Amino acid sequence: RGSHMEDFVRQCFNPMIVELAEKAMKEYGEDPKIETNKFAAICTHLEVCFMYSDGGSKHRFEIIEGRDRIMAWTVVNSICNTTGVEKPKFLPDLYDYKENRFIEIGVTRREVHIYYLEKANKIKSEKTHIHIFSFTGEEMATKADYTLDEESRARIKTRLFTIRQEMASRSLWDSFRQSE
Amino acid sequence: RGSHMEDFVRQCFNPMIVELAEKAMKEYGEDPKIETNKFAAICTHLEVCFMYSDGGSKHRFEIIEGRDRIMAWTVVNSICNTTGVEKPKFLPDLYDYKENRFIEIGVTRREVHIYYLEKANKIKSEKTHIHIFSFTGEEMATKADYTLDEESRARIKTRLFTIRQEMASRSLWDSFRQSE
Amino acid sequence: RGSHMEDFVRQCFNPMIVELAEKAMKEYGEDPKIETNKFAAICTHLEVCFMYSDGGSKHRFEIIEGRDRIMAWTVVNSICNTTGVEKPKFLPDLYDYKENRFIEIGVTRREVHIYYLEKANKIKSEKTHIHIFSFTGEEMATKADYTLDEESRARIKTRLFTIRQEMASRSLWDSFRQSE
Amino acid sequence: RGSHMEDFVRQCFNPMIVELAEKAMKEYGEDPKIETNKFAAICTHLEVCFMYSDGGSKHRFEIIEGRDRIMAWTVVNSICNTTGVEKPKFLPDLYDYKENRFIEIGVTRREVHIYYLEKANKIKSEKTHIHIFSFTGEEMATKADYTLDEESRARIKTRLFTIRQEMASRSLWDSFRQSE
Amino acid sequence: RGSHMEDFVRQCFNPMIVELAEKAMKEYGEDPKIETNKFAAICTHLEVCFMYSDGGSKHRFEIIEGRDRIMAWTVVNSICNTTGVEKPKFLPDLYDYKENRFIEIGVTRREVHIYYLEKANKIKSEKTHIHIFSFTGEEMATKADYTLDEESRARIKTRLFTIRQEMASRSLWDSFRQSE
Amino acid sequence: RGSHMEDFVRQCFNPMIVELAEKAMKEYGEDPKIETNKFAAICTHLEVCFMYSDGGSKHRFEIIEGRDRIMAWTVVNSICNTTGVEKPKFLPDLYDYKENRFIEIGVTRREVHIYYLEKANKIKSEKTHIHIFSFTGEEMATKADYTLDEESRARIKTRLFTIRQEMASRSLWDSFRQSE
Amino acid sequence: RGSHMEDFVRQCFNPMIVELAEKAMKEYGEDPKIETNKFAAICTHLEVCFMYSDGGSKHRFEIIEGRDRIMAWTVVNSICNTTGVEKPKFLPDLYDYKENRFIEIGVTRREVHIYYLEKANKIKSEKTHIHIFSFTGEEMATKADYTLDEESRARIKTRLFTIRQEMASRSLWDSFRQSE
Amino acid sequence: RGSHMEDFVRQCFNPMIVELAEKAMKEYGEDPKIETNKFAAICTHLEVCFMYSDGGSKHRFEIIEGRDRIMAWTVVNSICNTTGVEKPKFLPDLYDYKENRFIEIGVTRREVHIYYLEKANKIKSEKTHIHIFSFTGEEMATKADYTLDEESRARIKTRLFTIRQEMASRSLWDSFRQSE
Ligand SMILES: COc1cc(CCNC(=O)c2[nH]c(-c3c(F)cccc3F)nc(=O)c2O)ccc1O
Ligand SMILES: COc1cc(CCNC(=O)c2[nH]c(-c3c(F)cccc3F)nc(=O)c2O)ccc1O
Ligand SMILES: COc1cc(CCNC(=O)c2[nH]c(-c3c(F)cccc3F)nc(=O)c2O)ccc1O
Ligand SMILES: COc1cc(CCNC(=O)c2[nH]c(-c3c(F)cccc3F)nc(=O)c2O)ccc1O
Ligand SMILES: COc1cc(CCNC(=O)c2[nH]c(-c3c(F)cccc3F)nc(=O)c2O)ccc1O
Ligand SMILES: COc1cc(CCNC(=O)c2[nH]c(-c3c(F)cccc3F)nc(=O)c2O)ccc1O
Ligand SMILES: COc1cc(CCNC(=O)c2[nH]c(-c3c(F)cccc3F)nc(=O)c2O)ccc1O
Ligand SMILES: [Mn+2]
Ligand SMILES: [Mn+2]
Ligand SMILES: [Mn+2]
Ligand SMILES: [Mn+2]
Ligand SMILES: [Mn+2]
Ligand SMILES: [Mn+2]
Ligand SMILES: [Mn+2]
Ligand SMILES: [Mn+2]
Ligand SMILES: [Mn+2]
Ligand SMILES: [Mn+2]
Ligand SMILES: [Mn+2]
Ligand SMILES: [Mn+2]
Ligand SMILES: [Mn+2]
Ligand SMILES: [Mn+2]
Repeated sequence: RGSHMEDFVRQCFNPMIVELAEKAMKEYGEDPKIETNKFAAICTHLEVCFMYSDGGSKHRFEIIEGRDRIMAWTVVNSICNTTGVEKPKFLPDLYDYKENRFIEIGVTRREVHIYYLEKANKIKSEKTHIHIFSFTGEEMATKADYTLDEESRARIKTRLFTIRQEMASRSLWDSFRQSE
Repeated sequence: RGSHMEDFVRQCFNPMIVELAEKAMKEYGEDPKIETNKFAAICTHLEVCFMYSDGGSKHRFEIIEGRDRIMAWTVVNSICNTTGVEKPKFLPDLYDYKENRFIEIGVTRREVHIYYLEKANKIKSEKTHIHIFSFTGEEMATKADYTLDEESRARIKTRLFTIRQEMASRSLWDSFRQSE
Repeated sequence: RGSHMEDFVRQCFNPMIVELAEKAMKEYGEDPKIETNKFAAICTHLEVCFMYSDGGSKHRFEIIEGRDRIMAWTVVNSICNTTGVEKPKFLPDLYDYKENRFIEIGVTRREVHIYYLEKANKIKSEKTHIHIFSFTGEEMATKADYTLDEESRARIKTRLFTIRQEMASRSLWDSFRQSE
Repeated sequence: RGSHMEDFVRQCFNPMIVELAEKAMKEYGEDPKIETNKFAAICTHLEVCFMYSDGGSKHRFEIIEGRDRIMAWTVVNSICNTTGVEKPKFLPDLYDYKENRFIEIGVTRREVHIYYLEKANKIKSEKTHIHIFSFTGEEMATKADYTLDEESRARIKTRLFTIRQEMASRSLWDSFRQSE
Repeated sequence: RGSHMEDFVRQCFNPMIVELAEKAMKEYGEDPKIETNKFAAICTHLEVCFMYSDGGSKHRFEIIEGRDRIMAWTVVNSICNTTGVEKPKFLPDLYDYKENRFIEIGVTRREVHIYYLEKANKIKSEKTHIHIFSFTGEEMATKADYTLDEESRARIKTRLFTIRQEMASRSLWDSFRQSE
Repeated sequence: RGSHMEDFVRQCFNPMIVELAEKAMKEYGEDPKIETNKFAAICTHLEVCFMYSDGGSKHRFEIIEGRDRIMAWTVVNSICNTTGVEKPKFLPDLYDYKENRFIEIGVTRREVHIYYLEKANKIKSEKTHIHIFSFTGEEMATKADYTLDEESRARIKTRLFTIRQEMASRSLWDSFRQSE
Repeated sequence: RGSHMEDFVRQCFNPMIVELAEKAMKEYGEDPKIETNKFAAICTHLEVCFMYSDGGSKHRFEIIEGRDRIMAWTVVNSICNTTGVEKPKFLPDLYDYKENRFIEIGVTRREVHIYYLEKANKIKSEKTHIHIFSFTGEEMATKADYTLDEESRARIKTRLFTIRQEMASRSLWDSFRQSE
Repeated sequence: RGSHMEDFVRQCFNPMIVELAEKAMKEYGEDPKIETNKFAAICTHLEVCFMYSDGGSKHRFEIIEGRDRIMAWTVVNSICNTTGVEKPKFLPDLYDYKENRFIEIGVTRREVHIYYLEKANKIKSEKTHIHIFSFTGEEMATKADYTLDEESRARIKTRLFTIRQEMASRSLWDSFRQSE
């Protein structure tokens, strides 16, 4: 399956992020060589989660996304059993040691408005914080609490718009947008 | 001596921490292949001491634990002979340059209450600060002065509860708990 | 699933071999955390294939085992389309540039006699060379042509018997033997 | 073309900075082996841009200089399309996430006065911030807003005067000064 | 210029080979982003030259291809001025210290027959040895002297056919073949 | 010249510090194999200078000690020609970009009182700041301005007393003390 | 215990060899800080064993010396159980895959004559090969079969005489010689 | 002393060879910044000695050149005291374990004829082998025994002629030739 999207994903994202998105997709019964648009989505969501944890302090964030299903749930139990936050129903992306809450990071191709509502209806735990990023440069967080400073968030938006530009340069953006 | 506990310890802790706990046990006439529960304890105590010094400033802590007996006592003399703190009777774990005191780090499987009293009766030097961590997520420090920020301490509790979970997953926690 | 076998496999084989055996099992719908005996078999077979290619000359062997299914078949086509050997029905392990033939490497827990016959009935291509190794130290190759020198083969047998010893030391050999 | 200036440039600046200045010159139809004085200028301007971004915070600056023409313009579009700053007519050197503006870094051999006016007449976008450095130790920024702290700027002036000293020691400064 | 061929070239060949082919093309006034088929050809020819020198002894071959124009001609002069071979009119790829002759390596998409004749008419120096490789697996050398052993040459043919397969998988082979 | 002191110096200080002290001594016509006590002094003074610059900010200090005579004077000229401080008569150890002054670091075996007076009479430039450290743990700076925080200075005193302890353990301290 | 011999051993032998000799001595109830002459002997014997295995082919030798007691005996069992050689009574140093025999390497300070007889009376297994080296440059092997080529053995003798020279330069050779 | 020759030497030879030639010159009371032609000679002679030892077998040559005066004489004593060759009056460059003799490597700018006679009159030990290389490509060894194979020697001549070309390109060859 010689897909242009797959070759672009492998040259756009670092090898370690590509390997993690490939392990995550294969675990859930998805083929990155065939589900090439979703392949680009898992990498993008992974990178955003990594830059997000790169903002703030060194011991500030515990990274849940990127681990295997069993170990990610193991760290979630340890965080709940030492701090006291309720165990979320769905796997979140990070945990904020500064604010004592889980973070669900979203990357959308539509307006940040519908996606957050979609993620807020899924997350029954009202404690879990939600932060949505768009490929257009718009963002949206729970209670207008954007956690990070403006410049760590600005770096993420700039990166998201560069991925869009490179996709549109290869005529792959249109399929990517009409795929979410 | 093919012990499950030993194989789990070697895959749970980093090689450098394993090598240090092995050198420390052999020096005191203990075999890590036979004293496998204590082997897990020396590694756990070592890691906690390392994360503890990772909190705070770069030049903040002097690490006493993890060295050989003679060199650890050499650094203790140098700290006493330049700052003026009294020479402790027993080897401590760290020295706080910010607060000018030695720190005795404890990791217990019972309630933090009995362990601290056990360590407070041993440490005749009332100057030495005591900080106890539990596998349940509870902590306890001298004069309620927990030295580090809440999040550096939270990371240690989360790690301690993950070690417990992995031990219980392998049916090794019960023997570990009824061993201290 | 806290399995002693899994923890022993991760400490017995190098991380890169473990990662390859995990990718290979997951691709064929197998869980290394549950199929722990087979997990030890894929690692052992992988290592033997790597030591086998380490024998002989630098450009002598092309390693087919250890790649993903599609790329392994891609290299097989390239070898057939430049040398002229017939395309094998099943994926082999190596290709010998010195002798111009594919090699099927076997690692068995029974007598090398039954396993080779089992592999000779499967391999319809009589051109493909077969080389069987046992955990007891016995070996068996097609037409008594053992390809490598005696000492490269001796190193593989010694390694296979060390894996057996470590397994029996942990009381895991009996389950491993009655599992093939 | 055995030029003393070229050999001094290769031993004065790090290899990565030399490689970038060589790629930048060749793209614009310039030969570093013949345009040896300009070769020293591109390296010097590159280093100053790198030390400038080394000042301040980790996520503070986005480095535009040093990339190829197409990618540098790609990051500029992403910054404009997520923050809202106007697209500059000419390629700048950095973007300040803290102050939300592009920075044009200048390194001159004359008085900082004429060079800034020369760069202020070229930059039609009044939003773009201008910061000029001289080989004599003088500096000059837009609205007297020097962005960085005094010591990050002091390190750049010291480096610029060391390059001058090494050039004059090799009797290459006079040609370099009468070349801008 | 979002070209599928360019993204495939960057993921097919190692970064160091890609960087060398990019420097070589830009020097001769060629854009790898636009001349994407030739971009794949320079990388392929470079790799073949590197594997070719990897065959034989350690001090056997002097690599001429891959250097800048001036330095490649400098090494050619040094080889002629110490051994005595005539200075070739055109830049060759290697020099054989074992056989005391220059080697011109060719990689063609047509039959090895026409390409060698094309290269034999260009190379006036009858001393220079010619070795042609095809993407089909055929090879052809001067005086039937193929220099290397069969297996070093076999590895090159296998690699050439894998590049073809990956190109055809992405529907890029047809344009590549009808481009030489 | 098999000196115990030389073998202890090579095992006490890191190789890079040893190499710098050896280059510095040989430049001034001193043999580290014969002047073994001074060899220990140059290493100790070098390390203290390096830990001192490790305190404070990243761009805070410019390290003058440890360079060759000509380059150290080159950086001194650049600092004077961009900030405006007077050119010191003797080579200092550091420059403070935060406080805009040169620092002369001293390590003595007698009382800090006589050494500073000895260094204050030599340094005609009253602008240059003086900071003296002793092997007993006492320190002494110009105008009681100790530049660094207490804990960066405490780390230096602890290290100095450990060097003393290791020297006295090998019966080399007495010769070292009666040598300054 | 500030011993000159210990400081010389740490600067004469590489850190990895020093760490192995320290682990070996501590396991057998010996202190390298007190048994400093034997400390030099374990390092010397270890290095000679490593250079010896460095001679010959890559897969030629299996290194038994340098492992912990249990694992060294594990590899010995695997070699006996795959080749068929009798299990030696005492732990040897190497195994020769080329000649199918164990090797006992000796390093002596007396004449090679008495030491070999001392080692030949201990080794009941007449199959085990014995190879003795002296600090004077003399060697002595079983059946005059010196296994390695003359130059690999010559390198070992040269190294042994350099260790002697450095010891005598520090006036430590006399104690070392009158210690075996 | 801004010398073109010094800047060319630092960019022509690797940093490790430059550092060794600088240590060797300073030991004998020579300044590489002033004796720039000799600086180029020590580097060239060092490199040739290193390529020469790179030819042949791995354990074949013992490198005497490049060490400090005392250690080089220490290895010479060890070689004489284990093999039996007479102690040379002057420090040689290598020792051949294959042929059991010392090698004096020469690099000359005149005809190899006069230089060898100059070196043969100095070397009283007729046992020491002499091998002379010229910048023109001519070589000359004792008893026509050139030790290495033709291609290892050819690589050295090619390198020597490239150094000449780069020197003449910078107009530094004429001074270098009229300096020996
Ligand atoms: C079941 O879904 C899949 C999840 C994964 C790994 C990511 N794990 C998440 O939990 C997750 N997934 C998504 C998401 C999605 F919900 C739909 C489409 C694309 C996405 F990236 N957005 C998030 O923010 C987030 O945290 C791999 C394969 C899967 O099929
Ligand atoms: C003598 O005891 C031993 C100590 C060590 C190394 C640790 N050195 C300590 O000083 C230390 N030991 C312990 C501790 C304990 F007291 C009992 C059981 C397990 C422990 F980890 N807790 C600490 O907090 C602490 O600082 C190795 C082997 C020993 O037998
Ligand atoms: C479908 O089988 C599986 C194969 C693999 C990867 C190995 N690929 C092989 O082709 C292969 N497999 C086996 C083998 C086997 F046939 C049965 C049990 C265990 C084995 F290791 N022996 C070989 O020699 C060999 O080359 C992963 C998971 C699979 O389920
Ligand atoms: C077209 O000009 C060239 C630019 C470059 C790369 C640098 N890209 C810039 O945009 C740039 N150039 C300059 C500059 C200049 F304007 C004149 C002379 C020397 C200079 F360094 N100063 C800056 O501050 C700056 O940002 C390479 C080759 C070129 O010919
Ligand atoms: C001429 O003196 C020598 C200096 C050096 C390099 C150190 N360069 C200094 O300038 C310096 N020297 C000293 C010092 C001293 F003055 C006497 C004895 C020992 C010392 F370390 N203390 C400092 O604080 C300081 O900065 C190498 C060899 C020399 O003979
Ligand atoms: C029990 O002896 C000890 C052995 C070791 C590790 C070495 N293991 C050996 O088996 C060995 N020991 C010796 C040897 C000796 F026999 C006496 C004195 C010094 C020696 F190096 N020579 C060999 O050749 C050899 O192979 C560590 C501490 C020990 O006390
Ligand atoms: C005393 O001479 C010096 C030697 C050295 C280090 C090299 N050690 C040698 O022994 C040596 N020197 C020379 C040589 C020479 F004899 C004259 C001029 C240039 C040379 F490279 N050619 C050799 O082949 C050789 O082995 C450094 C500085 C010295 O002044
Ligand atoms: Mn998620
Ligand atoms: Mn998410
Ligand atoms: Mn402790
Ligand atoms: Mn403790
Ligand atoms: Mn297979
Ligand atoms: Mn197989
Ligand atoms: Mn610019
Ligand atoms: Mn600029
Ligand atoms: Mn060609
Ligand atoms: Mn100084
Ligand atoms: Mn000083
Ligand atoms: Mn032995
Ligand atoms: Mn010499
Ligand atoms: Mn010589």
